[PDB]
Amino acid sequence: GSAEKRKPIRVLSLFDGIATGLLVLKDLGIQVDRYIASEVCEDSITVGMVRHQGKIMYVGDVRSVTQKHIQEWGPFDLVIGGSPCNDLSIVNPARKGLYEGTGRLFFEFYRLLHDARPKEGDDRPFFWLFENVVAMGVSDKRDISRFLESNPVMIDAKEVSAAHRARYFWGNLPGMNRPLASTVNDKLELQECLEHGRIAKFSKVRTDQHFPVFMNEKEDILWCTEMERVFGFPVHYTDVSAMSHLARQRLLGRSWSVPVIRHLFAPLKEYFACV
Amino acid sequence: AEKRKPIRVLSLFDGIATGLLVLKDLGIQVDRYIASEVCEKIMYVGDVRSVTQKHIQEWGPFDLVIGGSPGRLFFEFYRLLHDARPKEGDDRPFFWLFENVVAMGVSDKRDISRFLESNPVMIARYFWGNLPGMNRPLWSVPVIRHLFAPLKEYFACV
Amino acid sequence: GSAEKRKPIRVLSLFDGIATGLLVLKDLGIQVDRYIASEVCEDSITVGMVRHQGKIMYVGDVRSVTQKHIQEWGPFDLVIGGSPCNDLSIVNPARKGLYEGTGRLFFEFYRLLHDARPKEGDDRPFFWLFENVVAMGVSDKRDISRFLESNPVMIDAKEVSAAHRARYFWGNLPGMNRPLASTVNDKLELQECLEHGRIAKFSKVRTHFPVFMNEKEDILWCTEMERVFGFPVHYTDVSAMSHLARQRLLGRSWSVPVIRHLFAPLKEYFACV
Amino acid sequence: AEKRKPIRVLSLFDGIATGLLVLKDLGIQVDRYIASEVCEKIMYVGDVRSVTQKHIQEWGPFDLVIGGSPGTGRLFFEFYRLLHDARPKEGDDRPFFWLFENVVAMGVSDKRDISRFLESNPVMIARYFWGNLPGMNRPLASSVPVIRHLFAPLKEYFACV
Ligand SMILES: Nc1ncnc2c1ncn2[C@@H]1O[C@H](CSCC[C@H](N)C(=O)O)[C@@H](O)[C@H]1O
Ligand SMILES: Nc1ncnc2c1ncn2[C@@H]1O[C@H](CSCC[C@H](N)C(=O)O)[C@@H](O)[C@H]1O
Repeated sequence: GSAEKRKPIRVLSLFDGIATGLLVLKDLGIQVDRYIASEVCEDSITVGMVRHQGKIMYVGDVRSVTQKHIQEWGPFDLVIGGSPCNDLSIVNPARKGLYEGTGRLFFEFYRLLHDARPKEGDDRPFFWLFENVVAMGVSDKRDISRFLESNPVMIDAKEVSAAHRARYFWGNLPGMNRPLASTVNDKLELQECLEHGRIAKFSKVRTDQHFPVFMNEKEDILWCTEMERVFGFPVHYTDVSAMSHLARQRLLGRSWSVPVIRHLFAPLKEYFACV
Repeated sequence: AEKRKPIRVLSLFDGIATGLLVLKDLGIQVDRYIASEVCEKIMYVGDVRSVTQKHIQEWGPFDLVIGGSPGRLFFEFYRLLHDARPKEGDDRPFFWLFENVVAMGVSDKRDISRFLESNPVMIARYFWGNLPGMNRPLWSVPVIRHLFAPLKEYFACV
Repeated sequence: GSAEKRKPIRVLSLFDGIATGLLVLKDLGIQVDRYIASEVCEDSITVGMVRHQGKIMYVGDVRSVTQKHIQEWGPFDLVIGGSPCNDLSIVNPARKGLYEGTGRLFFEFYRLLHDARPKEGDDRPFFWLFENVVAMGVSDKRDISRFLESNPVMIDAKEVSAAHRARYFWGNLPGMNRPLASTVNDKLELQECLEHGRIAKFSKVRTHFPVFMNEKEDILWCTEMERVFGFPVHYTDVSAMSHLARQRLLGRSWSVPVIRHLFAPLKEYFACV
Repeated sequence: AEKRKPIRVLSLFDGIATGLLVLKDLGIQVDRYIASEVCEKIMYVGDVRSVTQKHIQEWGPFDLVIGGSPGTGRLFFEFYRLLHDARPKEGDDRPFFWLFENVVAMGVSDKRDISRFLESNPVMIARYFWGNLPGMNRPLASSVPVIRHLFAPLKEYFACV
């Protein structure tokens, strides 16, 4: 209840991927003091390095970040993260679960978040966000909710984009469960995402025996630019680092839906400096 | 502090009474001993999945936190440790021990050493702890008694 | 010496590649009535089909085009073409020469050009351009010059870009040998073509590892190659192609500033936006 | 179309004056015979590489253009350039004939390419003969006396001695 000039936001982003968080914060006009990202995939690091002009400070493997590092690099105002899901998804019959394999990476989040939260008696605003898949074991979801002391919000990107993408979002961001706004920028239909001379079989996309686009006489799969449009990224956002079409598709498949993250981040504008 | 007081214990150990047995074996007074298990006033509280941070607050404060088995149980132990730790600025004594078998994934051993900021005592079993003497560089009852011996210099003995 | 309203240009482009000719004509402001392209590579066809929004009329293999087709699809004001060079380059030791292999594709050009030439007594302006590599056999170059009744102009894209690319241009375009203009859009240095956080080892790429990033040395990216050859960034980011496929398409292409230099005097002959 | 005049010939045939011998064999008057070879008023003019459109224009007009030999691409494409340079311009309905011989042993792609460029299907005889003389009109496929039989219709278009 006291007055002070609003300051730019300080972000710790774990499992950053293609820097969707920084992109969304920039798109909202929120000034970013600093943006520390933990990421191991070199292609994703190159995407974030190029597209944001060396602003991101990369720190490598999340398991190489100590509590002392969080204290010395901080304070942080926002801690975001979406850990790998291959060992959480029920589609994988070889899944090792939340506690083994790559699932236990979640606990790294749980670790660093606890290292990053303000000490008791510090009333400064502090927000965090953890994302993962809906198609996980019920026990895994219960245990994540237990460790994070929060029940998740289910958001499907199909409501504000042309992609079937239901995800769980744990966090304390203001108004996470509030209804999503369908604006004019939203490309609700797959047809709006296709390149010239292509027709969409379906209205929305799924994560076989389906080539979701027709071109002239032939069937065809989605292109990376059209997938970027589907996921809400700028066109040619992932056109860096000389990677194959399949690697680019992999990167886009693991990412966050840009409009969903924009919806989740929008209330931050009333807490931090805005350009 | 102002005098030695009896110890208060939180046990996620495999075996609800190993810690209380060792403590009474060392002659250390016990003001509280709360036992929980992983599954799939001394009191048993059942599944650790039912123990919230609020429960740890209400039942606490705790002076000792023990866990393990002679694994996923480590992360539940770590959660209870975080929930029972004294807040920053509280210099009151607080100790913990986690035991497991040496026959574990090398990745698992490294992960536990990282999370606990401590290297294990090799004895065959691995014992992580912050008791004096468990500082290391880079049944199971009598060994835990030997490791717990420094607790006699921090809490009231009868 | 007579008056008439300037009309949009009608183009026949053989071995069109990624439609560099249409791109250059649009960039000069020249209105394009029609653009008929012969091309067989489906990646290139998709590039030109998307980047120009179905304006290009594709006709497939150049060998499937007859004289009747040229008459019926025409008249044409500009006939351009750059035939495959892998059987003309002395770099290739398995080259079959101008008269065999893919070299003889040149004669298809020679054929269709003669089918598109205005008949005697037709004073209408008519222009043509044929392109190929300098590193060809001297006999093959002599033979091309004899068949086309023209001597080639040597233009190296290194003068208006960051790429070593010397090519022979036969044609009757006005002032092909005139000096090239180095403008402000021209990125003469490889450094000006790199993405953020990369340093250029050399001033002009000669297509080793041409760039440095952080601590590792690296090769050129496709967007950087696009900047090097004068194309818009992400011009070839279509059709789900591997990095080698994009590299292939860009390596066979024309240098955009060079084609702009060659096409610019056409503005005094056809309708301009 | 006033009256029959002696024939004028341009020969890129491998085997000089073969066409002249065949024309004399058929009793056709010859007003001009220009002969050239590919290498690597009856004249031999040497390398076809030295013959230009202007030379064809000045030595012409020509009524008959012959080429071939009893890779195959170079010979045919030189013959093709000469055929193009000597052809009557559009609107000139004067008689103009050509013949190209090659061996049957050739790449199928070569045969299809020659048939495409000449807009004619070959007469098989073993050798291949493309031409526009009456009788060499063929549908789609699935020693000088040969040229004598092929050239027989020429004595109905040009003056005979
Ligand atoms: N040990 C580790 N430390 C840091 N990042 C890791 C990691 N193991 C996997 N990752 C990364 O975590 C990411 C999870 S997918 C999340 C991507 C991100 N939310 C986006 O929108 O782009 C993957 O990109 C993977 O490369
Ligand atoms: N038989 C044929 N008919 C038509 N095009 C052919 C062909 N054989 C090869 N080509 C095409 O001819 C092109 C020669 S490279 C010329 C590319 C073009 N000048 C550009 O700037 O993009 C290649 O793209 C190749 O695909």
